[PDB]
Amino acid sequence: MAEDADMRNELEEMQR
Amino acid sequence: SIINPDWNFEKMGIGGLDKEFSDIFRRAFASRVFPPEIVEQMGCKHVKGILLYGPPGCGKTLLARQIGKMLNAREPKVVNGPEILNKYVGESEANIRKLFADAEEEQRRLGANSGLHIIIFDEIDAICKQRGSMAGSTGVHDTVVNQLLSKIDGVEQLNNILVIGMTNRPDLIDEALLRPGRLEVKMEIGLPDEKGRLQILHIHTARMRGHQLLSADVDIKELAVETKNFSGAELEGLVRAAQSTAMNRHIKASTKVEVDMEKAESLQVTRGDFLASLENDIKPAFGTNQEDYASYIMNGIIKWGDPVTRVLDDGELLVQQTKNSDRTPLVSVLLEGPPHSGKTALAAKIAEESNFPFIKICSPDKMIGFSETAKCQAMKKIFDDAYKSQLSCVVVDDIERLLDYVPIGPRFSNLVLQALLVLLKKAPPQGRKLLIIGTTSRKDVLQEMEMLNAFSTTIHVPNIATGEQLLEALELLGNFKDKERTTIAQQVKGKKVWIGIKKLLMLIEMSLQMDPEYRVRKFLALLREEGASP
Amino acid sequence: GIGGLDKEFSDIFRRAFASRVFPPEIVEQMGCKHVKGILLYGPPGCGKTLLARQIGKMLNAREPKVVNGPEILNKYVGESEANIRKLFADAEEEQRRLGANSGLHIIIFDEIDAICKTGVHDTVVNQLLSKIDGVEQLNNILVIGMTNRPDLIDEALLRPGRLEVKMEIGLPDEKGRLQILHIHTARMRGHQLLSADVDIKELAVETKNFSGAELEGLVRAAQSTAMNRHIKASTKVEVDMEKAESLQVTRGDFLASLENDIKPAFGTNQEDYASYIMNGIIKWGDPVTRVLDDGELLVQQTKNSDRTPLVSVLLEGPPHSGKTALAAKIAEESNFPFIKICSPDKMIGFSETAKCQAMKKIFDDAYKSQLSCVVVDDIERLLDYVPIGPRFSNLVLQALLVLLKKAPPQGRKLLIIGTTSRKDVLQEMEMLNAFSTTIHVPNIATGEQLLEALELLGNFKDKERTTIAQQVKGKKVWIGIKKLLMLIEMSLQMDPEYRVRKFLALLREEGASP
Ligand SMILES: Nc1ncnc2c1ncn2[C@@H]1O[C@H](COP(=O)(O)OP(=O)(O)OP(=O)(O)O)[C@@H](O)[C@H]1O
Ligand SMILES: Nc1ncnc2c1ncn2[C@@H]1O[C@H](COP(=O)(O)OP(=O)(O)OP(=O)(O)O)[C@@H](O)[C@H]1O
Ligand SMILES: Nc1ncnc2c1ncn2[C@@H]1O[C@H](COP(=O)(O)OP(=O)(O)OP(=O)(O)O)[C@@H](O)[C@H]1O
Repeated sequence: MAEDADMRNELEEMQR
Repeated sequence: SIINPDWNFEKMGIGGLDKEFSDIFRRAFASRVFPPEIVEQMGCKHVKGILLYGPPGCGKTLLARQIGKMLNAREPKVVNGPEILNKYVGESEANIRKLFADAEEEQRRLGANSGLHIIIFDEIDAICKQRGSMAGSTGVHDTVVNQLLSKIDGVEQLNNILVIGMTNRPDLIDEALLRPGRLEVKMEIGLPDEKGRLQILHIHTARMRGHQLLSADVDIKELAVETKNFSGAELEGLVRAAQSTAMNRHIKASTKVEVDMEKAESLQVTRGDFLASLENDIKPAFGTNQEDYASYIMNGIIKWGDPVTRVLDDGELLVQQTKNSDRTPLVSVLLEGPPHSGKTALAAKIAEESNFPFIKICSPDKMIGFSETAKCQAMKKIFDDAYKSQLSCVVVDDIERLLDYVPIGPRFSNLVLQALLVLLKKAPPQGRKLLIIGTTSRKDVLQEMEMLNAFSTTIHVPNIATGEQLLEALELLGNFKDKERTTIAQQVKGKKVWIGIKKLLMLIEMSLQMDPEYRVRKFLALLREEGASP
Repeated sequence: GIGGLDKEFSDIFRRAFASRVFPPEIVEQMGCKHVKGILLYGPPGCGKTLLARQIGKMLNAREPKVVNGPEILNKYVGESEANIRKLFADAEEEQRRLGANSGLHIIIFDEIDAICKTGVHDTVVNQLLSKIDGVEQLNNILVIGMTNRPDLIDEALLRPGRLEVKMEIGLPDEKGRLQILHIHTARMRGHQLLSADVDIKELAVETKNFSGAELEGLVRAAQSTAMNRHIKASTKVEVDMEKAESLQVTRGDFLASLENDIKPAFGTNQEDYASYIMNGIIKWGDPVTRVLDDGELLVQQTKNSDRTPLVSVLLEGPPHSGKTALAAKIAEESNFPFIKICSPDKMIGFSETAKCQAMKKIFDDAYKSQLSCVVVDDIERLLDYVPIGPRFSNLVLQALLVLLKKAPPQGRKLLIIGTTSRKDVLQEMEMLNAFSTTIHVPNIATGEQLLEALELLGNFKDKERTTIAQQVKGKKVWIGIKKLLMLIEMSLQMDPEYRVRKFLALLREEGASP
């Protein structure tokens, strides 16, 4: 079984 | 009143969607129109949702905006796609609740006798998708869906809101939202019919007729006849293209653009522009379902002998029997003959002469390099599609090429044979009729496999046998003069011949390449050398 | 307040509460453990919640705690896991204070699959698992969960000591549905707005596999069909207002709505049993009676024998003789609780493995009843066979040979009927010795039988029948009934003058001898 490929990511910003 | 006083059906310019609009009015607006006393007596609740869907360019947005215009109430709120997402946490729900805050306030202030509020969501699938089946990068989408579900139907009851949602892929929407109380009425918009295609064409041409800018030779009914499978958007595009073609004839560009302005005040649109546009500019996005009979019949049919008429009459009789019978919903027939006899063209003609709603032809030309499973899947799909219509006719040609037969060993594919043998005896659903026409060139091989008994009848397609038929065929084609015809007759009339029409055409074309003083001789040799056959 | 689950309630009591009676002292010396995890699965219905309330009632338990959906989920960090620990605070306090002599704790989870199955979900699952079974062990806590999709639950939750009891719950049925229908229809009945022609029992029987939102949905739809008669739209939104003085709901307004407006969500019980009998059965001779009598004799043996719980038969005959219908007729006359037909029509393009799985599943279903009957038709098509080579599939043949001599569980009966038209091939393959007995289905032999068949069909009148009898009566014939129907239909097409001649012409080409 071929291991799952790499993935991107999504980011969320927070305000102080 | 709740309805604009000047509103009427005719003013919204909608096309052939009579039934759908009537169903909407019945199932969505019946309750609000009756006096409060009786509706209170029943004590029934009111609808709050609608979900339009269908293929692109059918009128969903037009219908939604026309419904908005029809109703007299607050200006509808529009959510233009995924404009509600924000990077800061918790602000998407802020907007999704700001939308409904005003309606909540009004209902609180006035109670049951308050006005109505309408909210329109466009590209709903962008926002609302299954909570479980989603990206794990952020839980923002799930929180949004939960907020919407809570607001639309939560512990607090709100009953003066109507929400309209339009999409193109209804499957992706979450199941929890498409339940009674949120969106129970769900319509499907589809391609129009001939009457709808006439009404649509009428709605746009109106102004040109009003101002006398359309030539009298234009027949709208004919245009509606030709334009098959088109949609409203494509019809409007065709009209625009014809207009542009008509307009282009008063400008001299390509060095510097100018306009006449004195010969340009007598403009008119003829039927030629429509014909030109229908072949060059606009092609139907939905692939034409009509078969390309020109490809299969590339040189027409010529009556060189009785057998042609006999075969056509037999085909007509079979068509009549399958059309006017109830004890035998399924019928089959096989056409057999020597190679180069024209079986495919005759089968195509027989199929065309009938006027069945559904007609399709399955050929190996498309199945190049396919495995023995892909062919089975394709045949299954074709037959499944055929099953839907009330009357169906299907043609299977070149059977031996469909089984991958080779006389060495021999070899063939068993799975396809079994699938065909099962599909030749499966009756369609109740109250439907199907006809199957098969073509082949080797009857003994089929006899060996014991499938010749699966068919109901057989028809024989002979090839030219006597010199008189050859002379008649030459006369019909008219490729030689009287002197050459006499010269050829002087020899051929003595004996018999055995040749197929396709090979005859090839021989004629090969012969016509020589100089005039030799062509006839070149012909005779080709007939003598290749003509050695029973 | 539920029927048909008495044995299920008995099992529930036996499994968990049967061990609760003894005082703590005797169990302490025993050291025996107690159940704390129960899972219920089954389509939607009021039974599961009613059962939960029943368990809440019977035992001297605290006010049960029930969570309605994924309320634990929160936008902030750590709050989703924070709601869990509040649940067991009272349990921990009671365990630490009163020790063993502490009251039972009952927890009810509704739609647990929503919370149990990414940072929020995995952390919540870990917190719940640790609290249910962690370093500290509690012996006064019970957790109950209800689901409709058991396969979507996390496997770790099913490990012993986490979820112990597995329960399947049936769906609601006709009489409850009738009660719900009556409760809804009471309002219109009270005010005489409902027509007297409507029968609630008929609609309750008709609606099958529908929930309450759908059951309201059918009634609401009916209502609409009435009001639309008073509206006068399509030109304006102005209505009659004179027909408004009266309004009622006829039976049809319901019926239309259940066909053309509202569709069930769980499908429906589709059957096309007629598919195998499209022209009935007409007695044109003795052989039909003989075959039916033999079938009845075989049926009675299966039902009364103590030493032979399994019986097999084979139907033989030439093509177009009508065997598939004569087998289905016998199966219908059997009058057994379970009847099924295996046909190659439903398996097109399948490989050997798929066919083997399909047959195995049908036989597995058959085994679970008391007495069952199964019929397999077109054996040569099932194990595709071609005279060239010859070629066929060995896997299916071996599966059939194994299945034809495997007895069902003790005390159950099974009958098998096979149909084919190539006896010699099967005899060569050594399968004909597996079957217990055989029957023969012949064609039409004499002209008298053909004339009787024509008379029964009633397609030709006396004038033509006279000529047909003159021509055929003095000769033998060899034709199958299916082919006879095909020929009659084919000859009927032309004008009345040519019909007899066409029919007699075709008969000669299709004529033959055995
Ligand atoms: N039934 C119709 N009657 C009249 N005009 C129509 C009709 N259908 C389409 N048109 C014309 O085509 C245009 C396209 O229709 P519309 O914008 O409503 O499509 P849509 O289904 O909402 O589009 P999509 O699915 O591509 O987002 C309409 O603005 C109108 O110009
Ligand atoms: N009277 C006719 N009958 C049949 N075909 C004709 C006739 N007159 C001309 N043709 C043309 O002859 C050509 C040969 O027909 P076609 O290619 O279908 O033959 P075929 O017998 O199916 O060939 P093959 O042996 O290669 O499978 C077709 O283009 C058809 O248009
Ligand atoms: N007495 C009868 N016995 C059998 N079939 C009858 C009789 N009377 C009418 N029929 C009709 O004859 C048809 C029998 O065809 P059926 O498909 O059962 O035959 P089959 O022998 O299994 O065919 P095949 O060899 O083509 O698979 C059915 O329509 C059945 O209704």
